Amino acid sequence: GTTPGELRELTDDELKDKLRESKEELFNLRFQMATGQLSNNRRLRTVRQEIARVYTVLRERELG
RNA sequence: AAGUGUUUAAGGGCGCAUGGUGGAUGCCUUGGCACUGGGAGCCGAUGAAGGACGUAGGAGGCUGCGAUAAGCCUCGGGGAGCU
Ligand SMILES: [Mg+2]
Ligand SMILES: [Mg+2]
Repeated sequence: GTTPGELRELTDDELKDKLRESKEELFNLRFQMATGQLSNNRRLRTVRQEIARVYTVLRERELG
């Protein structure tokens, strides 16, 4: 999705906004998929990327 | 008139040529056995060994993986092929 350095240089408020929005997008796209009106898959994996990145960066900033 | 006599195979046996079933024989090795020289001699409450269940675009199974589910990041090695 974005560069890990992109959201490293991006702020905590923007990153929480992004985590909100991207959880929403995971939700929405994953279950449009589950509705089975689609053809591809990698969207779930990309949102996996973004969730893991946000979670890791939040731990990092919260720990030090 | 007389006495003399092969002349057939329902089947069978023997050989010969053909085949049929059964898979030994010969040839092969990703498999095993036994060693040598090295490495490592533990794994676990930061939740182990081993399992249930799930995980794919596709129904099951094996392999990996774990609702973040044939996987995710960051760093380094390779490439025009991969899912
Ligand atoms: Mg399995
Ligand atoms: Mg490298």
